[PDB]
Amino acid sequence: TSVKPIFSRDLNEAKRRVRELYRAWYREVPNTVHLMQLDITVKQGRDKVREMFMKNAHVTDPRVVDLLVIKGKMELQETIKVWKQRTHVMRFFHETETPRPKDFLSKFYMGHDP
Amino acid sequence: QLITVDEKLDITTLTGVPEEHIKTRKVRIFVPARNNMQSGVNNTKKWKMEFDTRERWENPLMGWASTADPLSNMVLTFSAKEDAIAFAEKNGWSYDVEEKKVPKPKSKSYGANFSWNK
Amino acid sequence: TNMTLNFGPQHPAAHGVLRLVLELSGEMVRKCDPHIGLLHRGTEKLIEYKTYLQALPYFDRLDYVSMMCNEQAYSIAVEKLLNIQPPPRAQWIRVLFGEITRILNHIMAVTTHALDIGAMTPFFWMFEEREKMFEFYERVSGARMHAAYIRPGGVHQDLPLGLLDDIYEFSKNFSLRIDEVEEMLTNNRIWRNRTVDIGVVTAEDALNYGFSGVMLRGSGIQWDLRKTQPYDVYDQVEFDVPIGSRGDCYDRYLCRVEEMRQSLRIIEQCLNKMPPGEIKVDDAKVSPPKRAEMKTSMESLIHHFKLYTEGYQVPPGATYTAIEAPKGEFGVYLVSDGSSRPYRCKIKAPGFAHLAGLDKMSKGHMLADVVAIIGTQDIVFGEIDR
Amino acid sequence: ITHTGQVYDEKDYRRVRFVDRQKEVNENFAIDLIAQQPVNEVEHRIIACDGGGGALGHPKVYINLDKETKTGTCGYCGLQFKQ
Amino acid sequence: VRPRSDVTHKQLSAFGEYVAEILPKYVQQVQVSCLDELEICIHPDGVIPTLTFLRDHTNAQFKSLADLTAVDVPTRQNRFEIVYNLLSLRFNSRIRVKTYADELTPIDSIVSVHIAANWYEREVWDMFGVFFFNHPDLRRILTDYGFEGHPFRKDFPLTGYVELRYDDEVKRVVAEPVELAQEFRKFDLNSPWEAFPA
Amino acid sequence: SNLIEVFVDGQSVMVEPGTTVLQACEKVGMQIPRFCYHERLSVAGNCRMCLVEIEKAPKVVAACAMPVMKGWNILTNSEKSKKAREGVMEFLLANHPLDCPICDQGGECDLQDQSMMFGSDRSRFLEGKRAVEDKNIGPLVKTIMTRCIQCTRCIRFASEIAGVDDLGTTGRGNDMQVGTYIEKMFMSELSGNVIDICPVGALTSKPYAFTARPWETRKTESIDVMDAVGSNIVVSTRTGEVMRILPRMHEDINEEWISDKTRFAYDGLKRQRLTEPMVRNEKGLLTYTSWEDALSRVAGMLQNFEGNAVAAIAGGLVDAEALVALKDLLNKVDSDNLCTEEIFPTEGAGTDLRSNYLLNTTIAGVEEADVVLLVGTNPRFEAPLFNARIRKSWLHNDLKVALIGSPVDLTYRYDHLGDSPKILQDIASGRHSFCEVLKDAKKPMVVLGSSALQRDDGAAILVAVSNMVQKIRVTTGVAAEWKVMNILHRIASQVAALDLGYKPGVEAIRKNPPKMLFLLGADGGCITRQDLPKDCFIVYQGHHGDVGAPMADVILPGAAYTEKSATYVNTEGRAQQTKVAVTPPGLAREDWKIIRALSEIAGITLPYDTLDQVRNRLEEVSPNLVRYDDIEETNYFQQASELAKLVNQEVLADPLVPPQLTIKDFYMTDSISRASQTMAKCVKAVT
Ligand code: SF4
Ligand code: SF4
Ligand code: FES
Ligand SMILES: [Zn+2]
Repeated sequence: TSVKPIFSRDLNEAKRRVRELYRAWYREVPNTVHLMQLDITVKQGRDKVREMFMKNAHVTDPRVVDLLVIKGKMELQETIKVWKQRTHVMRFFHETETPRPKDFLSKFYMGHDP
Repeated sequence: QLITVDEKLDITTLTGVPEEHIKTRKVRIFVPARNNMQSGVNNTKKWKMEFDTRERWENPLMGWASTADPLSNMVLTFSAKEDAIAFAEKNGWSYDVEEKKVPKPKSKSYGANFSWNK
Repeated sequence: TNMTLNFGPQHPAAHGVLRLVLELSGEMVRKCDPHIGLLHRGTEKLIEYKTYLQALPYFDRLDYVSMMCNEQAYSIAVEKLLNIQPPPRAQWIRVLFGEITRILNHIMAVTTHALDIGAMTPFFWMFEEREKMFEFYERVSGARMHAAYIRPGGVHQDLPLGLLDDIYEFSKNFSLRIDEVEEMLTNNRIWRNRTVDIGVVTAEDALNYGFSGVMLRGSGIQWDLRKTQPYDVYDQVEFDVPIGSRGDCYDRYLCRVEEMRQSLRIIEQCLNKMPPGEIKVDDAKVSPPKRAEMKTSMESLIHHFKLYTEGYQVPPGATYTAIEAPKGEFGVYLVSDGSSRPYRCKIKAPGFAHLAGLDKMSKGHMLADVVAIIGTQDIVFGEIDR
Repeated sequence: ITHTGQVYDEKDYRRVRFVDRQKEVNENFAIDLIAQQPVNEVEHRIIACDGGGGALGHPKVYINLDKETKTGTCGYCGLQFKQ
Repeated sequence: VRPRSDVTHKQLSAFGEYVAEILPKYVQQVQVSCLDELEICIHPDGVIPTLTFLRDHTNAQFKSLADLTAVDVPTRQNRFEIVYNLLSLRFNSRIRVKTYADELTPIDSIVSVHIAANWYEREVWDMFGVFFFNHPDLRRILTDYGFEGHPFRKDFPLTGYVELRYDDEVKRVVAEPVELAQEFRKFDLNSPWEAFPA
Repeated sequence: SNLIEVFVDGQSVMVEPGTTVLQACEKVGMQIPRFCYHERLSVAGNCRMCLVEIEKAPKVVAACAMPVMKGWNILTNSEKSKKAREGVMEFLLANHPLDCPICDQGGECDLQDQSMMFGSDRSRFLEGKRAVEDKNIGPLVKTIMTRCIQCTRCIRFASEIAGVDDLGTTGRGNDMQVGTYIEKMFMSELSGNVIDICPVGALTSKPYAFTARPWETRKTESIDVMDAVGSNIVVSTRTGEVMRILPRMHEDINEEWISDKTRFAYDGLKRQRLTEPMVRNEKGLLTYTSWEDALSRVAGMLQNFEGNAVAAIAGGLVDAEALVALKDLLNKVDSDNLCTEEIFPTEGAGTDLRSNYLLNTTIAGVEEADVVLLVGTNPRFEAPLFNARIRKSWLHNDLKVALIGSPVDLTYRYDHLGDSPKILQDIASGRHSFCEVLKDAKKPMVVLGSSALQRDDGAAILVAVSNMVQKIRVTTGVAAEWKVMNILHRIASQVAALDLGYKPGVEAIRKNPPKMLFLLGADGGCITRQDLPKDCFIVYQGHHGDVGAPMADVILPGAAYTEKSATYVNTEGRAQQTKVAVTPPGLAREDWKIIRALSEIAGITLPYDTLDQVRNRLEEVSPNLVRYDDIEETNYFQQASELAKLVNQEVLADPLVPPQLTIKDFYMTDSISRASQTMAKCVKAVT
């Protein structure tokens, strides 16, 4: 315990920042899908944003959340600024890779080490 | 002023590891034993934690060994058992520590074997 | 976005790979944000997994225009950690090939600068001289560039029987070749214009942004790590640092042409005064045993086997050793556990600091000015990206 | 076929490779070349074996041709020496 | 044997005390190594203060930042060991000031003290993940635009987790989990016999 | 008291009087460079590479030898003790043949290192070298003895750890060659240890001659499954196939030594190995097919057959995790006919109290015993690293060994009470002579081998021994934590099986024949297809096709202990964990999953789906399985006897004889062993 704060003193304040970033991304998804001529649906993309913002829903510690948005914000800048060519963005969608089943029987049938 | 958190530093969310290799990878914290071949003990000093071994299929074109597991060759070295356990907890890898086993003191004396009695 | 325009990775003007996301109001540059890492390759992490002698070839690749001078920096660093120093002949060699390498870098920097400016004949004139130098490398190391000749305990093999004489014939003439370039560019009524008063850097600002190279020397700050902190036997030679005033692209250039001149003065001496002796430390502990010895003496085979298979086993410690690589201060911070393989090896690249300055140098400048300034920093993306 | 007789087989899924392109194998296989080497007769109990040429050979080893029962074979050249 | 000049070992030691007295507050350990170098170790909070004193003190002018790096000792609670190497053009010398930073306990930025650090601090964030407060623009410099994970951390696999190939179906470059055709052979090299420390 | 204070470079370590100078340096942490000194081998002083310099003393002393005295400061890194090593290493290297790129102890050399750290940069031996004549010490150890530094650790081990007393020094001068005077092979178990103990690569392993080089070998620490001592071992794997298995030290179980079987039968692990799941075709031959098809062949038969029509004969090297996955499955179709091939008498308390079937006096308790009553087993060939235990405790301590079996080569002096199970009654009556010898013993131990139990009167033999242990305990008045009765096994999956409540013996399957049998790695002949019902629908679950495969309607290949993170337990119940050294070959899969998957196809799915979960399962059925490296102290011998007293059985006059009468008996036993080309070469060498 006894840990020095990074940007917010408590999860509460931290959550404020997450809200802002969500908004940011939400407002940005449409633009990217157009400035990168990505073949995705704005709605679809916006769900992806939600996915990511929740993939890390479990974090309880304030310090970890603050870094997470710092990092998140940085990603936003890149996307918003065309620095990230489509190849970079679409990677988020994991479009080419073949999905792996998580069913035990499925894995048994395919891989030595599951 | 400092803030209070009872949450075990878990930073699994910042490390940047694919989900599969954080929830299916068991690492063992062990002090390396000594190849019986040599009698030196300088490689049995520091604790090491090693990730579980994974597939090593033969390559069809040249017959070279091929591996799909990124964390295979990685063995991190930690000076003390407590510190190594900490690394597993904050990185979220499962751990199964093995106690160091050091050679027991053995009493030796050149005179003793010269004893015809025994 | 003020017409943001990526200078683009594929551009003859951009040495190697440089995306300079630039916002230009018409033909004026408002802000330059260089992007890097188009050539990051992992050189610093890879070294941690390799032994000291098998990480020596990485240093030649860090900034390969200056192939060897880089190797000397790791050498020195590994020698310091071991508290071993190379034999006298090896030291002179390293200064001999250290300087030859400086010329090679300056011929690259001055002639490639001109090709971007638009002068193309200087490059062909001096690349022929370069070629001739490479041949020295090859006849000493075996490779035209990427030699691996300067190893952590001296050089690898004595000079071939006859090289010194040829490093003379060449040196005896190269001057005229520098003189020619001059009659073509130093006073061209046009070179001056595109170069003079472009990218002026103050003296205080140059030290502040860590420029540490000709870039500092061009602004009039007098600092040559080779005179201030002598390494090898650069102390026993006598040369004049070419300091500059009214620091600008033209002045620094003149400085690089002047060190080409001063290096010929250092090369001459090295040929005139190189000592008879051995070219590698005699400690089989650090330097590999001679092949006749390893094939007739048991202690030498054991030392050959262990050195090649396992390694030096440097004593635990950390050092930052900096030389004066042709670009500027090249330093290796080599932290080392007692193990035969290093723990960290941050390579300080004269170039990570110089690029950063592109922003503070090219302000209110035209697209052509940016091309001139990347040239006056001798940016080799290998050292910056590492 | 080759030294250790590599034989991608009639049923292997790799013999596909040589189709329209030959395989790399060796004539004058070494396995038989030293066997073709005469036994170096010697006078001394022990003999050296620089491999021939000193520095341009193998780390010198001394072989004990002490028993005619066995011709010492330097582990490096495979040269049998007949006491 | 290297040509040590004790003349130096002493003068730099004396400066090390000088600095230790001048800033009792942040200096934890000051030591002159045998190579003959000097390293003043400071509490992370002393980043701004200790540097500034060295950049702007008549008896210790350390104008240029040679390098900013972060070794990562995983065992150490504070994983990273930010090391700043500085050079005095006047008095001719070099001092290294090294601090300790954990993954989520950021260090202050010295871009103010030396603008050279603007880039190296971005380099330390990209490779090791330490964060620098008050940095003008901290963002990945060396790694790919979408890279996930900090590469030079000792806990990051060399080959990494993603590699790129061009896929026709999608006519675009596409990441896939790394599949290597000859894994890095991990030769064990440490010898079980030590060397009696001199 | 008894704590001298000696200074190692002024560190004031304190050591018991009688500790060698080398030992004093060890506790400070310094290492004296040493050759010819091994911790569990007698001090010999041959090399004198350990010369150190006690302060204020004219000459340097032999570390391994001088008992450190009061207040003598050892100076291990002095200017003298380095000239005492720079000059010895000069000599060892002078007569050495430089074929380090032949010597497969290349990176595993304690003589290049010490040269490369403590020795000299160059040589001055301009004179000629010597050569010795390579001879044959057997089919396992390649003695290129021109390498030998005459350090006499072999001659010690071959006499002190193993009782071979064959290897010896021959001659004097610089042609002292340490090889058998007449060419008699060094045939004994414990033989391969010489390789590991010779620091020079003079004699090394012949199978692992030139397949690898140590820096490359990735080393995974696992457990011996060939024998029930459960010796710790390190499996050295390169690019995914095991290259060598060498011992790793466990003070209590194998203290740096492993058997000849469990280090040269890694080759057997690589052939005749099952990989794809074949099924019986209409034609009547096993045809390779995908899991899905092979599993539902088995699942469909399982759903059709009810309890007691489905049985499992497990046995040999199967892990505890598969054993609980096979019991949980067959109970979900209500047959508890799960059984093991080795019959442990189960008419009184068997399998219920966990001391009827364990060597509860620890492997390390053989060291503190007084009289051992070996009854009906050849330890030399049933638990070689426990025979060694009684070897060391008969030499360094004073154990009085007595055998009631066949008079057999035991590597020590035993007392052959006789070859008759009824003379056990003789001692119980106090009639036989030894009866007093025990009376005189303050800490005695009986050991009943499992092979005696495997005869028909095994129930009677256990009961007869328990009676004698009872009055031995009463007459000696031995303390409770000292435990006289223990029984040693010779099958790795027997203590684990009995632990999970598997009932020993195939006697139950014999009385009622199961429609379906899922052989789980069983290569024994305990039931045969003629014996089985007409349907004879049995499915082999194992790694090597030996006896159970060709008589199998389904083949579900599994793994071996080099290829799974399973658990095993040796004879005194110390559970231990094998780690995966190499991924299992072909479509072959881990034993526990095949059975979890068959259950999913069957529909009676087992609860666990990950191995930590199966470890949690093992916890509910049994304690030892989850706590590793932890022997279970308390036992309930007194209630065991009460039930033994109720049991009445006749010990037949037939002498009790160990099946492994001589060493050819020993080399090939289990599946992996049988499949060994190295073991086969060893077998013909004996024959
Ligand atoms: S033993 Fe084998 S390896 Fe060790 S030195 Fe003699 S030859 Fe070289
Ligand atoms: S063989 Fe190995 S052990 Fe026996 S003496 Fe020669 S070296 Fe010492
Ligand atoms: S080690 Fe000192 S006597 Fe052999
Ligand atoms: Zn030869």
